[PDB]
Amino acid sequence: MRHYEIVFMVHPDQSEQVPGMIERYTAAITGAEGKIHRLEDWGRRQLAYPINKLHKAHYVLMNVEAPQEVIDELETTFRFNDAVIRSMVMRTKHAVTEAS
Amino acid sequence: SLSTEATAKIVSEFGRDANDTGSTEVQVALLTAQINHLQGHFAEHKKDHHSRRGLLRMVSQRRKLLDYLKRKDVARYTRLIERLGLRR
Amino acid sequence: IKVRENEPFDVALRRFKRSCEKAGVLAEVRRREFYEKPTTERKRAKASAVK
Amino acid sequence: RKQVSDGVAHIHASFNNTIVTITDRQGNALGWATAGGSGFRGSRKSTPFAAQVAAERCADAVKEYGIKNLEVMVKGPGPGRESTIRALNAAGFRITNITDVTPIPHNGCRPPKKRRV
Amino acid sequence: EIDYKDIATLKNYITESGKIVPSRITGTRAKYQRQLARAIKRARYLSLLPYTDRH
RNA sequence: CUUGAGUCUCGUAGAGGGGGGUAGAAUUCCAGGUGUAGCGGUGAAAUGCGUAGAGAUCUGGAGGAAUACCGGUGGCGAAGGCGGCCCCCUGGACGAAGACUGACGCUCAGGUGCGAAAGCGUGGGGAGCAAACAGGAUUAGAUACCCUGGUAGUCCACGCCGUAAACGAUGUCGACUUGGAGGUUGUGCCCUUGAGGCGUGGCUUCCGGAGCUAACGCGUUAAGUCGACCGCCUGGGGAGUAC
Repeated sequence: MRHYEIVFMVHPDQSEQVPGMIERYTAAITGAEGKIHRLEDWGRRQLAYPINKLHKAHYVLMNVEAPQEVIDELETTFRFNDAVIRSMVMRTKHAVTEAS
Repeated sequence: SLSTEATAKIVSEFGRDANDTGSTEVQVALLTAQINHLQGHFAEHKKDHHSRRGLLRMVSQRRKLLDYLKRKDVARYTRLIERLGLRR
Repeated sequence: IKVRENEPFDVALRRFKRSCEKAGVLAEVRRREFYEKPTTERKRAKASAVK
Repeated sequence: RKQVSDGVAHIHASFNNTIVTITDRQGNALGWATAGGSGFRGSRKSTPFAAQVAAERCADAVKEYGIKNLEVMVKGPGPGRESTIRALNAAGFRITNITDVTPIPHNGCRPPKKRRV
Repeated sequence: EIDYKDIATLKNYITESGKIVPSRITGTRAKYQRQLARAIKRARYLSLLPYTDRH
C-alpha cells in the first residue's frame, strides 16, 4: 500500500459531526487492510481568508497508509458533503507520526 | 517503471541461475512486461508522446537483444520467443 | 500593505510597503506584455549585473 | 446631515487624472473630488500639487457632516498617491490607516499591446 | 520544512504581504528555497497562511 | 575476457509528458445601494461613455483566460517546448556500495514518428487581447504609427498543415590536450562541534593559455589534436522561381 496525509476542514457550525466523520473514515481504512499511524483534532480556528465564507473552520489530520483505491473513494464522500469546506490530501513521503 | 515484486520476480524465472539480472533471457523478458503493461496505458491519453519515446526505446532495445541471442545460440532464441508469446 | 499608528502624525511608513509591489509591478503591466522580449532582455540585463 | 463621524477615503490615483471620494464606513459616497473638475483640465492636472487642490475640495462638500477621523485607500499609480493623503492631513481630518488597494493580479488577463512610436 | 503545518517557521520567510521572500536575501542553499516556497503555496489553501493581504 | 553497451538494487533533483481536479488575485459583464457632473484618452485633441445618472464607491452573481511573489547568470526535454496547489497513469537523467549479461556497439540513404506560431475542417467556448473592418487625430497626403471600438483568432476536443532568424546560424558517437572564478544536483569523508572544511561524479555560466582562425573570435560543453558514420556547398541576379 501507499502512505497518505489528508487534512479536512469541516464547516464551523458542524463541528459536532467531525467526531462522527472520523469514525466512518477511520473504520473504512481499517476495513481496507490499511493502517492509521497519525491523528489529531485541531478544532475551530481563525482563517487567513474567509475561504467559502465565514472566518473559521474545524481542522483535522490523518496520515493513513490504506491502498489508494479505497482513499479515492473518499474524494467522493468528501465532495458530496457540504459539511467539509475544503479537502486537501498529499501523498505518502513515508510514514509520519507524532509531532505536527 | 515497474514494481520490485515483479522485476525481482521474473528475473528468477528466466535466469539460468540465481539473481542473474544480467542474462539476456532475463533482461529481454523483463522488457516485454513493462512494454505490454504500458500498451494499456498508451491506449489511454494517447497524446502522451514523451512517454512513448521511452516505450519505443525498450522495444528496439529489446529487439537489439533478440538478434544477439540468434547470433549466440539459435536454440535459446526460439526457446524464449515462445515463453513470451513474442513474434505475434 | 496595512498601515496604522497611535499619536496622530503624518510621518509615513507607507514607503515601507513601497518595496515589494507598488509602482513597479504596476507599470510592469501598464502597456503590453513581453513574451520573447523578456526572456531575452531579462537574460541580457543579467549580464549587466556582473560589474 | 447624517454625521458619519468616520469613513475611509478612496484615492483613485491614475495617470491622465486622479480622483478622491470621501465615502463612509460601509462604502457609501459622501463626497468626491476630481482634478478634471478642479479648474485646470486638459492634462495640466495629473501633477501631485494639482490633485491636492482637488481632494481638498471634498472638505467643502463632505464637510456637511463632521468627519472627525478617516482612513485612506490609495489605488493605482500616478501623481496623486501621496499628494492626496497630505492635503487631507492638513485639511483638518485625522487618520486611522493608510493602504494601497491597487489591482495587482497574478498574470490573469493579457494587457493591451498598445503604444509603439 | 517539507510540509505546511509548521506554519510557525514560515511567517519569517514572508512579510506584511505574505509574499514568498526571495532567495537572494536568504541564500537558503537553493535546494531548500525550492521546498520552502512549495509549502507556502499549498499551505495557503488550508488558510493556514494568507495569499495577499488586502482581503 | 571486461573497461564499451545493457540489466538488477537503493536513493536524488526536476516547469518532462497525458488525464482529472482545485485555489487565490485581477479584468469584463449583470443586478442593487451610496452619490453627482464629469469620466475616458492624448503631445495635445477628438471619436466614445455621462443628467435615461457615468466615472468613483460598496454588496451580491455570472464567466473566461492566465497563474504575482518564489524566479535565478535556475531546472527538465531529442527537438519544438515546459511555471499556481492536489491526485492518477507515465518517460528520461544522475550517484553509490555493489550483483549480473558478455561487444549484445557507433553512425544511418530510404522509412516511421514527433513539429512554435499563423492557418484549415467539424463541434464547443469566448473575459482580456486583437489581423479585418469603422470612427476620431496626425500629415502635403497617412489605405500607417496614436486614440475609441472591434470580427476571425487567440482557449477546448478531435483531425489536417508541416514551416520559423525551428539558431549555439556550430550533425551524432568516442579518446586525448595548461588554468581561474561561479551556478545546480548526487555521494564519500572531517573535533560532522559551524554557516561549515576536504575530496569524488552529472549537467551548466563567465574569463582565458597552447593551438586553431581571414578577422571577429572558439578555447576540455573547442571552432584545438584525432578516429567512425551521415547531411550539405561549388559566383551574384534570374530563383527556392518555372515545369
